[PDB]
Amino acid sequence: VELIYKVCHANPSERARFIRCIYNLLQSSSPAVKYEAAGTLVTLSSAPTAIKAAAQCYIDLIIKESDNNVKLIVLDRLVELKEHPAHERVLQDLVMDILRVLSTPDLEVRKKTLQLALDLV
Amino acid sequence: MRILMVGLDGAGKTTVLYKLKLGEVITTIPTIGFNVETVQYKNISFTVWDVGGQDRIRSLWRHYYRNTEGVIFVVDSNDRSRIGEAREVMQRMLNEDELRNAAWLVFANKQDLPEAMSAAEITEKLGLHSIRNRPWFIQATCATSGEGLYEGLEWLSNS
Amino acid sequence: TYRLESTLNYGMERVWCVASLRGSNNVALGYDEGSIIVKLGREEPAMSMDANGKIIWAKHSEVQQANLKAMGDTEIKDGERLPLAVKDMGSCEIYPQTIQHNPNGRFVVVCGDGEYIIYTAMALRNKSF
Amino acid sequence: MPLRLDIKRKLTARSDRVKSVDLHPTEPWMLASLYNGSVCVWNHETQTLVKTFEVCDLPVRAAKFVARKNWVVTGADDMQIRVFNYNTLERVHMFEAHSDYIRCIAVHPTQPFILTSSDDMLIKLWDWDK
Repeated sequence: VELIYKVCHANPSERARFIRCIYNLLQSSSPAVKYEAAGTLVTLSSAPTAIKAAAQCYIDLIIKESDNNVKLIVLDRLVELKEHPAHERVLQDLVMDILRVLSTPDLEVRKKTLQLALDLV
Repeated sequence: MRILMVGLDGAGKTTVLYKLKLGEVITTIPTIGFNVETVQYKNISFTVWDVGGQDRIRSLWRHYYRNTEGVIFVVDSNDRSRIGEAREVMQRMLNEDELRNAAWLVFANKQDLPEAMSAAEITEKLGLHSIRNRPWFIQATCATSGEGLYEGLEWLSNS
Repeated sequence: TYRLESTLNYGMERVWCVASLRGSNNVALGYDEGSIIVKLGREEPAMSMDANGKIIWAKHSEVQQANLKAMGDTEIKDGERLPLAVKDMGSCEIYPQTIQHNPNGRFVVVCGDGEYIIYTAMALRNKSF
Repeated sequence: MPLRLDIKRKLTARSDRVKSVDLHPTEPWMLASLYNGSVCVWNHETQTLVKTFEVCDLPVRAAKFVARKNWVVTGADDMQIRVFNYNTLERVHMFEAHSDYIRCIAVHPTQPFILTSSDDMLIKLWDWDK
């Protein structure tokens, strides 16, 4: 017997069902910002660069939902980390620069990152 | 030497006593009352009054205070919820005029359990450092193994 | 001055080693009956920004810890950290446990050791105590 | 003399005499090397014990992390420094660091070196990469 009216009431078991129940009550344009899904998810690619590369992808997606032309593919939500105020301190673009890569982190993360610079902006 | 051994229910007071008397680990029932026994250690005969720790009995310890040369206060080191309560019981016990000069020996017990608080931790929680008026000592024990028990009897005998 | 800041015991005793985190504010100490990892205080700075552009801190650059100073009149771009922009500020007599300018700029307060000393906004003559 | 302090007990662990205590070079974990013949590491932020390694059956005086290799170096009364992978849980290497037990190990992250100090009155250098 699953689905609660509450937030919880306690314990890992209730907690595990709860992220399933949350995805129901907001399906809309992926989870966007991953819920209690995040904990199992890292181990799913323990070998080792692939986690960061994946993580980088989600973080880029999350920033904004742009036009979505050829390699401008960022989904998730339109505003939830914006892009580009001129009063924002120390700005969004600092994280965007990582994604522009020569190899600036390692090659698996690099391939993901170049696509990801292209994708947000 | 006259000894009063108390502590909250389930701390291990009777287990301690009969380990000391019988070298045996017995199967206890909650003590509604006292057990009183005499134990020989190194030429001392300790008369130990083990007085049950559940609430009704807790209310009765004061009748065993008088004539007490030393106090063994047993603590279950694995029970963190009741440590404050132990602290509260012991603090006002320290205020008792019949217990005024009695030697104070804390047993941090069930030290055998993986998450048992350390004796140092227990010392901080019970406020033992703040006793300046009489002798105190804390001893990690395991009543089932017998660990620390005789180190206790030793310390006590040196009152 | 090597005057005793604290003495710590634990009920673990015989403390064999020490080591310190190189990024600072955790020290760990090895004992006979175990190990402890301990966290030291000071995590955050004390400072306050008035309306006179005297933003005062203590410690840091162009300011001493014992005395009091600092100013920040710079407005360069919101996207980066702005310079120190300090201008010198007069007398102090106590250590700053917390050091703060007045929110509209008329007082300065240095607080320390169970005492507060008030110094004047931009002149720093002893106003009050 | 006054100073901003606030001593807090981040994590405690009970074990036989720990000669060395370490913080992981770049991780939030602290490693303590015990006289259990075991070295144990715990991440004292989430209060999770990440891993234990049985270096010897006789005291391990020293332990440190060589974070880049993702390995830990230990020196025990085997008179060896034994190296293990702290995520693939196996012993990476075994070598005799000294003619006597190893009191402390220091790690040079910028060089392949660990120098270890031992009570054979000598300090020896080992290169993890070789």
